[PDB]
Amino acid sequence: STATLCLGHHAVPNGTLVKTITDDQIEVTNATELVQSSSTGKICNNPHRILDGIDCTLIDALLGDPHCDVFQNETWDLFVERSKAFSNCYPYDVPDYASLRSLVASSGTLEFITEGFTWTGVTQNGGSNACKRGPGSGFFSRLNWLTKSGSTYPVLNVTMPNNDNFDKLYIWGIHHPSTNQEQTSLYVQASGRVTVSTRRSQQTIIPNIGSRPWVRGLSSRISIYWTIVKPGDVLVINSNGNLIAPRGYFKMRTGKSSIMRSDAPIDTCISECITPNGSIPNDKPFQNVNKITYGACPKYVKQNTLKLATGMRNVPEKQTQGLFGAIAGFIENGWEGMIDGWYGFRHQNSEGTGQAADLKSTQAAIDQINGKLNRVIEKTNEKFHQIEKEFSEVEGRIQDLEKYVEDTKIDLWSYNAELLVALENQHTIDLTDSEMNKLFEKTRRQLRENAEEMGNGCFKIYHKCDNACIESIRNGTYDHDVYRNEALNNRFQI
Amino acid sequence: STATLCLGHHAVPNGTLVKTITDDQIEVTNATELVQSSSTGKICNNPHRILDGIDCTLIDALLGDPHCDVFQNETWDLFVERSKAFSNCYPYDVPDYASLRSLVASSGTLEFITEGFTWTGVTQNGGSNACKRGPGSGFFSRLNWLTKSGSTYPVLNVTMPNNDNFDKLYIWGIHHPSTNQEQTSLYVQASGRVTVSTRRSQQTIIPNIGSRPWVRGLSSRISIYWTIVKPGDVLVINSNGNLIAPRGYFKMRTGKSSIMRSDAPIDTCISECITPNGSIPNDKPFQNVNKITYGACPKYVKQNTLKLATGMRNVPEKQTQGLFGAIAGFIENGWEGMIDGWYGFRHQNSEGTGQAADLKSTQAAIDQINGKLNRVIEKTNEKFHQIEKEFSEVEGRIQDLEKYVEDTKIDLWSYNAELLVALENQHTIDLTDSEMNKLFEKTRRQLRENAEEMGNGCFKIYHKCDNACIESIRNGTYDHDVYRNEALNNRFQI
Amino acid sequence: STATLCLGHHAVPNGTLVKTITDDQIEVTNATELVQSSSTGKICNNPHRILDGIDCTLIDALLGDPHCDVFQNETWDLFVERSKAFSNCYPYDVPDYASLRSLVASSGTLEFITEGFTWTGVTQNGGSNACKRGPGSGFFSRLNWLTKSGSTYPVLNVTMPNNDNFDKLYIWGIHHPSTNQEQTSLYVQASGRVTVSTRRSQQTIIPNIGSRPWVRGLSSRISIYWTIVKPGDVLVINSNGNLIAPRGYFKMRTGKSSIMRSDAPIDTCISECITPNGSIPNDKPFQNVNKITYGACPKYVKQNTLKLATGMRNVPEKQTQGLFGAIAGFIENGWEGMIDGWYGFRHQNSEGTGQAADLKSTQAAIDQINGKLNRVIEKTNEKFHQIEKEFSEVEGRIQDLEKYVEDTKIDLWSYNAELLVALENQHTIDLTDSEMNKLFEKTRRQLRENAEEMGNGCFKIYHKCDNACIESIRNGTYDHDVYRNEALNNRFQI
Ligand SMILES: *[C@@H]1O[C@H](CO)[C@@H](O[C@@H]2O[C@H](CO)[C@@H](O[C@@H]3O[C@H](CO)[C@@H](O)[C@H](O)[C@@H]3O)[C@H](O)[C@H]2NC(C)=O)[C@H](O)[C@H]1NC(C)=O
Ligand SMILES: *[C@@H]1O[C@H](CO)[C@@H](O[C@@H]2O[C@H](CO)[C@@H](O[C@@H]3O[C@H](CO)[C@@H](O)[C@H](O)[C@@H]3O)[C@H](O)[C@H]2NC(C)=O)[C@H](O)[C@H]1NC(C)=O
Ligand SMILES: *[C@@H]1O[C@H](CO)[C@@H](O[C@@H]2O[C@H](CO)[C@@H](O[C@@H]3O[C@H](CO)[C@@H](O)[C@H](O)[C@@H]3O)[C@H](O)[C@H]2NC(C)=O)[C@H](O)[C@H]1NC(C)=O
Ligand SMILES: *[C@@H]1O[C@H](CO)[C@@H](O[C@@H]2O[C@H](CO)[C@@H](O[C@@H]3O[C@H](CO)[C@@H](O)[C@H](O)[C@@H]3O)[C@H](O)[C@H]2NC(C)=O)[C@H](O)[C@H]1NC(C)=O
Ligand SMILES: *[C@@H]1O[C@H](CO)[C@@H](O[C@@H]2O[C@H](CO)[C@@H](O[C@@H]3O[C@H](CO)[C@@H](O)[C@H](O)[C@@H]3O)[C@H](O)[C@H]2NC(C)=O)[C@H](O)[C@H]1NC(C)=O
Ligand SMILES: *[C@@H]1O[C@H](CO)[C@@H](O[C@@H]2O[C@H](CO)[C@@H](O[C@@H]3O[C@H](CO)[C@@H](O)[C@H](O)[C@@H]3O)[C@H](O)[C@H]2NC(C)=O)[C@H](O)[C@H]1NC(C)=O
Ligand SMILES: *[C@@H]1O[C@H](CO)[C@@H](O[C@@H]2O[C@H](CO)[C@@H](O[C@H]3O[C@H](CO)[C@@H](O)[C@H](O)[C@@H]3O)[C@H](O)[C@H]2NC(C)=O)[C@H](O)[C@H]1NC(C)=O
Ligand SMILES: *[C@@H]1O[C@H](CO)[C@@H](O[C@@H]2O[C@H](CO)[C@@H](O[C@H]3O[C@H](CO)[C@@H](O)[C@H](O)[C@@H]3O)[C@H](O)[C@H]2NC(C)=O)[C@H](O)[C@H]1NC(C)=O
Ligand SMILES: *[C@@H]1O[C@H](CO)[C@@H](O[C@@H]2O[C@H](CO)[C@@H](O[C@H]3O[C@H](CO)[C@@H](O)[C@H](O)[C@@H]3O)[C@H](O)[C@H]2NC(C)=O)[C@H](O)[C@H]1NC(C)=O
Ligand SMILES: *[C@@H]1O[C@H](CO)[C@@H](O)[C@H](O)[C@H]1NC(C)=O
Ligand SMILES: *[C@@H]1O[C@H](CO)[C@@H](O)[C@H](O)[C@H]1NC(C)=O
Ligand SMILES: *[C@@H]1O[C@H](CO)[C@@H](O)[C@H](O)[C@H]1NC(C)=O
Ligand SMILES: *[C@H]1O[C@H](CO)[C@@H](O)[C@H](O)[C@H]1NC(C)=O
Ligand SMILES: *[C@H]1O[C@H](CO)[C@@H](O)[C@H](O)[C@H]1NC(C)=O
Ligand SMILES: *[C@H]1O[C@H](CO)[C@@H](O)[C@H](O)[C@H]1NC(C)=O
Repeated sequence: STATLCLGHHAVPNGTLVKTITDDQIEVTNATELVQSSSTGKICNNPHRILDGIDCTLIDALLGDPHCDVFQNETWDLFVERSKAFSNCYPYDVPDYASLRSLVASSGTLEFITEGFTWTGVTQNGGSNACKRGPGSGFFSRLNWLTKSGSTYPVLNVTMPNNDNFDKLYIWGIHHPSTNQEQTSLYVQASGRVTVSTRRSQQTIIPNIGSRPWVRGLSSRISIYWTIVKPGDVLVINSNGNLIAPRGYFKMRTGKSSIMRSDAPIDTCISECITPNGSIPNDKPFQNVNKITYGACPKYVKQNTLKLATGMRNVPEKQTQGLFGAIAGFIENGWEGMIDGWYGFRHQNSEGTGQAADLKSTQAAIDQINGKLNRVIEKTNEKFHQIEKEFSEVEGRIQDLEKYVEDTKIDLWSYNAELLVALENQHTIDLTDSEMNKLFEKTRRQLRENAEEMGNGCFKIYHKCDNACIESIRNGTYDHDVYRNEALNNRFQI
Repeated sequence: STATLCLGHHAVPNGTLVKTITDDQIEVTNATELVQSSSTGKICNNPHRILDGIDCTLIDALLGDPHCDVFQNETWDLFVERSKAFSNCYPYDVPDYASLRSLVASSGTLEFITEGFTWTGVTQNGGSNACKRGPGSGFFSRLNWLTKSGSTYPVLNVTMPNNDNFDKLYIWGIHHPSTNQEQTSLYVQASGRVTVSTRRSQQTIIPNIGSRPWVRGLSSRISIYWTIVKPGDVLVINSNGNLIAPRGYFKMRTGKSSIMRSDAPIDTCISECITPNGSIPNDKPFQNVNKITYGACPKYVKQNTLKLATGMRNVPEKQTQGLFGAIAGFIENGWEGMIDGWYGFRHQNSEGTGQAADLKSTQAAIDQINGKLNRVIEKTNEKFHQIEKEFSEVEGRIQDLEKYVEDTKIDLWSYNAELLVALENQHTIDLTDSEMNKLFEKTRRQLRENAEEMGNGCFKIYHKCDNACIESIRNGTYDHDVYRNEALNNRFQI
Repeated sequence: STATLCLGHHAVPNGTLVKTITDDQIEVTNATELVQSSSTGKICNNPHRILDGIDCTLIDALLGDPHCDVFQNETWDLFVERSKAFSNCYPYDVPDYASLRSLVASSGTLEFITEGFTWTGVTQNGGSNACKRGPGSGFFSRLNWLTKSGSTYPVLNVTMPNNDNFDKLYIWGIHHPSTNQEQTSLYVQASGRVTVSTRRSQQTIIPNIGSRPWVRGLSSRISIYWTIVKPGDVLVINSNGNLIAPRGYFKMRTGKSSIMRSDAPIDTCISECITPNGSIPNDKPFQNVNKITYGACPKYVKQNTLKLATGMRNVPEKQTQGLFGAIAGFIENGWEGMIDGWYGFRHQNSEGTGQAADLKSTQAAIDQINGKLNRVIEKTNEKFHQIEKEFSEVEGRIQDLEKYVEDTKIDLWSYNAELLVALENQHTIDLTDSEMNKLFEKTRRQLRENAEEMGNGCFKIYHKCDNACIESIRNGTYDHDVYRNEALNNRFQI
């Protein structure tokens, strides 16, 4: 007399839990991770030029420490400073080291151009055993130590014009004697002085005499300062003692260059994202590996996981199992048997019982889901030279702000990630339920007065509906007028 | 025997594409831009007091450079520093220039109050040809150059009590001789010294001697320093040479004042938002003109566009055209013919065929949409003195942080904008579909057992329904019992 | 012949207004506040160790001002600096005071360990009447004033090795004479000098002579500087005059410690969150009390209120009253009579009329709502030492950035709060309407061809349905085949 046609949605045996706007742990038939939590441990030397510092820091490579001149005129996309690095040359100090380290790092080059300063009344090339270069004493390859010639130290007053169309970064210094005795014996005057200026900037450092800790055989020091000279501008160096003169300039640039402190072994491979932990794939939108990055990278978040639903809910409402073949619809059950689709049909008629998935709805759900997927991982976000976020020394005010800006950022992005994943998951679940409900309605209208909703997601079709008939319903060509009469009779009184 | 009544929604010929949670390019019947991408090129001198610096910087106007004293006692809401600006006076330098430039800018005033310092043992008014004021040599109108009287320079020790109920900003300085010869001939002592203090703060600067680049006929310089004196507090100035004494104080304030570097021509007009590019209308929530702003402004984002749907989807599912007059509902088609509403009806009956839009639903959709519109552009956000985001010089650490804070902000707001627009557009589309579906249901219940859903968004009304009848359905007064019998007969067997 | 069964949802007399994606003021049956707007006015000394500074600042407690030595070796989780605090000891100044104040505050301890410096050629314990300790002159308990012995001041050159496995924070200083006369009479040399170094850092301060304002009977000052010495590292102090020597070191730590400027009375109570205004309950996600906080606290936002809907909409569409007992469903009216549930039924049949709420839907709505509630207030967010956000002095550049970072944050979180509340409220309203609509559908399917939707949210059940029958429908056991015939007859022609 009649037939049965249930509408349904697939379900899987082993599903996944995800967060939403109302349920923290709600099961879906699938999910993709959004937080990269692991690194390979090795820094890929492609596609960014990785200049491993090894035993050198950027500053030592800059200054010309004897064990670092292998980096002379080096360039890099990312300079990697090793923790084992050490300095073996004249014990010096760089006031505002961080800034110098930062500005050179970003320049991405130690391209030094010797200029030819004529120092009359002293004659260059001082050297120390602390900076043993080769067989005997040496000094920073880029700095020029000037002492006394004969028995005097004429007031040095030289200039160097920047006729070039680029910024010149002059690195110079001043010597801090251990004793007034050392001061005099080297620079004659009781107390020397150094003043490096351009038309717009000036700096006059006074050598301070005193006994520091013994480092590499000395109690005296060298303070490092720098001076950038713009095009047209000129550089004047005046001094009456203690001048650790520059030998030229370092050509300055701007680019994607930066510097990273890491102990990760550099390796031959490709990876756009670099963290001190090693390279990390930037396929996912967020990462929990490190907040220090370089290259196209996933945003750092505090979360070690954020699963994005890429499927509908699993076996409706949820939990375990039961029932059997009487044919039930999409109400409180999904079909673990439908692997050939997401949504579909199951009929029980004259010819028996079977199932056929509806690719239309299956595709739409799948499509919309890939639509949000691409959107969620469509961005890249390249970040190169940024701020430091780990610090060796207590500094106070500037560090607190540097630490506060990042935490502030990290927290804002974690929330962004948490909310996005929830909104997206809520949407995906509604979107999938919607596709299902849509199919049921589409079939509901096709059947007209020839069938009744059995409340279980199935329609009781009040007329002989063999497989060919069941098919027509599935492929939208079901002509209801054809069976209207029989159904109207079977329905309204048997 | 019967009649037909379809439910529908309008559609337009030329529609717009917008982003959503699943589709990046989905067409709607309308959209409003959210990102202001263009500026007029001129800065409106209303409603903010625009003080054009012209050939002056704030610092030169402060100090009293001869070509800037036209700004004496000036006030402003926004000081606009021109790129052509130049200094024509004593070659000086302001350590922490930026801060002085910032703190004066925010004070918004150069209201100078001469105090009457008695300098015994020297006698004021030094002047230089580099600072040619009028016919002969001059000097910063606000600074007082003190040299030597007779043949000595008594240790200057004066004080100035802040009995006023406001902060006094004292701008003073120190002279840096080119040669010890110049030092002595001006201040007698081999080396002078300057110390400006209050009960809580102190600063002792030592004049450093040396040859700088020749600027305006000199190799010597003047360093500028400042001292703010709180109420009750007092200012003591001690020196034994090189003192470029202050002439009084600048009254300090707090307000909405700031300073902007721009080359935009100032123009007579009204506009709350100012960018270096020129004023921009702040009617939209975001802007892509510049991250440097002043006044009620749209938040800066990296996006040059963000369209906000202000209409439903266009001609259902989408693309091109076809079919004709057989009367179809809101299913896969919208009505380009319904310009008198958003939703409505179309019937085919005894008297012929026609259309009538339903203002109820039309208004609701329109209302909700304007509701979100107002919300989206209800805020103002006035921001006045902020941080600098463009820098002429390489500085390192502080610049990296200043650059990092803004990028961090800019990226967070771009995401905010991107997500908001998507959520809003997803909502608007659901909201509109909902209004439509609601109408169909309302009509569905009105018709009771007298009609059947033809699956195309139309109802086949199984009874004679002339236009007057069609009207009653449209205006909720359709009494179904009246035609129940005829419909029940026509339906359940003809 | 028939019966009536309406589906409905409760409503309350006095409801609340909340924001959503389309309506700013839409009424719901309930809402929970999200913004903590009030503080008790007292700081709870539990669970954070509150060290009230009273008349002392951290720096004075550090240095050893006579009226502060009650804080010797103090520890704290939060040091509270009182506005009444004052200094009564040698008039000094701390260059970069803020940083010292910050780094000690975070250390959370003033655990001083005297080291035993041998000062040969001078002999310690200088004292002043400005720092009257007890009966006569005294000095900072942690600083050691060294003058001249006999008639000379030997070049002090001592060292102190950090053999300890922790950072040592040495606080030292230099004396600034009022007159060269005072300089000589105390330190012999025309001009002394101080240089404190470690193997990696150095600082050489030169005593600057001059007359400052008279403070506590003096015109001379003491500048404070500090030096942190790492493990293995060593500290060398060299000087030829003006050395205000340290007496040992302060053991350095890292932790949750911080410092807060407040005038709130400390009180015995428990509260994780501290604001200068006094403790505040951190049960709510956001707070509008102050942007300065310590402990697990609600995020600061500019909003003084953000209500989170914790109930469905009130009496449908909205406004006032009317109608009566004819029995209407959930369409444009809610039932103020249903206090025993959120959703439910009302029937009119043979036995009369009554109401019975449906706990199934009632529970689901309630559940989902508590689900989002917990999520909304599931986080804690502990923040300890952060940046300062209120400043006593004009500083410029660093303050602008510090001010800009916070405003930037505050604005981003206000938006986050505004959007979250709207999304959540939109969700809650849909979620509740959905539960209602779901119930109606569930009943719709149960009734099959035995009833018709009266369009008012009620079903006209075309068959004798006494209370026992009405019950079966309510508890899902309604067998429709039983009354199918009678209904089919009553329906399709009476
Ligand atoms: C379960 O969830 C995961 C994640 O959504 C699904 O895996 C993803 O499946 C898609 C399509 O099968 C894969 O797309 C591939 O893209 C590359 C792009 O270069 C292309 O070369 C391949 O031909 C293919 O189109 C995708 O890579 C894969 N993984 C991820 C992380 O997205 C999986 O299919 C889901 N479904 C089930 C039933 O488990
Ligand atoms: C220290 O070094 C400078 C140069 O490095 C010595 O020379 C002076 O340098 C400036 C440029 O830096 C010259 O300026 C020019 O002056 C002429 C004067 O006729 C003017 O026409 C040009 O437009 C330009 O301004 C200056 O002439 C030059 N020579 C002298 C004698 O000053 C400087 O003399 C050295 N020593 C001292 C104590 O300054
Ligand atoms: C297409 O989309 C645009 C943007 O939503 C619509 O334009 C907007 O239409 C409204 C109402 O017609 C305009 O409102 C006006 O507001 C001012 C406020 O001072 C008032 O004086 C006017 O009387 C009017 O109420 C609004 O200005 C206008 N533009 C924008 C940017 O919102 C347009 O109506 C949409 N509809 C169609 C069919 O194109
Ligand atoms: C340099 O200038 C100061 C004033 O600008 C010279 O005078 C001394 O200044 C202070 C106030 O700045 C006076 O303080 C007062 O002292 C009296 C002593 O009876 C006391 O009763 C008041 O409560 C207040 O503290 C101080 O008296 C005043 N006069 C002298 C002779 O010191 C200062 O003398 C100048 N030169 C030097 C080398 O300080
Ligand atoms: C109206 O809205 C408010 C806010 O949602 C509702 O008040 C809240 O009601 C719940 C359940 O009655 C209370 O839960 C309590 O939690 C504590 C946790 O320690 C537990 O000890 C209690 O036994 C109980 O489970 C909750 O505290 C209370 N307040 C808040 C701020 O959530 C109220 O019930 C809503 N309903 C109506 C009809 O007014
Ligand atoms: C100022 O103080 C230092 C110590 O505080 C005086 O002594 C010198 O201090 C350094 C360590 O700080 C000693 O270094 C050691 O040198 C020996 C040399 O045989 C070497 O084998 C060790 O490995 C270590 O490097 C140094 O010997 C020590 N003694 C002397 C005589 O220099 C310093 O002399 C004082 N005065 C001056 C002007 O430096
Ligand atoms: C990426 O590098 C991070 C450090 O730069 C690392 O963080 C820290 O890693 C150490 C271990 O390498 C953790 O401490 C270790 O020791 C304690 C005591 O045994 C254990 O409880 C820890 O689990 C661990 O073994 C730090 O707690 C850890 N945390 C932080 C905030 O630095 C990251 O874990 C690295 N991430 C990846 C994905 O490689
Ligand atoms: C507002 O002012 C911005 C600068 O303060 C401006 O940005 C920069 O504008 C220049 C052109 O004025 C662009 O460079 C030009 O030259 C290259 C090579 O010919 C062209 O490819 C560019 O299209 C352009 O002609 C900079 O690339 C541009 N970008 C940035 C980040 O500064 C804004 O464009 C101005 N915005 C508005 C709305 O006026
Ligand atoms: C927490 O402490 C805040 C200050 O640290 C406080 O803010 C400021 O509070 C004062 C009053 O204590 C307000 O000014 C007063 O005076 C004017 C003129 O009579 C009135 O218009 C004000 O209403 C008030 O009486 C400041 O305007 C106020 N605002 C700000 C931004 O500082 C907070 O109000 C305190 N909050 C709580 C919850 O205790
Ligand atoms: C199903 O879920 C997980 C995923 O593998 C697993 O722990 C569980 O054991 C699976 N079920 C069975 C029966 O293995
Ligand atoms: C419709 O869409 C755009 C908007 O004007 C335009 O490019 C297109 O040509 C329009 N269609 C026709 C036929 O002009
Ligand atoms: C209902 O709403 C508020 C909440 O108490 C109140 O202002 C109003 O007066 C209440 N209605 C009556 C009749 O009291
Ligand atoms: C390095 O670069 C400079 C300038 O390009 C060049 O003159 C010099 O010879 C090079 N030296 C080395 C070691 O590469
Ligand atoms: C400027 O302001 C001061 C103080 O208000 C006043 O005494 C002085 O005369 C004014 N001078 C000019 C040029 O405006
Ligand atoms: C303070 O702490 C130090 C080191 O722990 C200890 O030697 C000293 O005696 C203590 N003094 C006081 C006043 O607590």
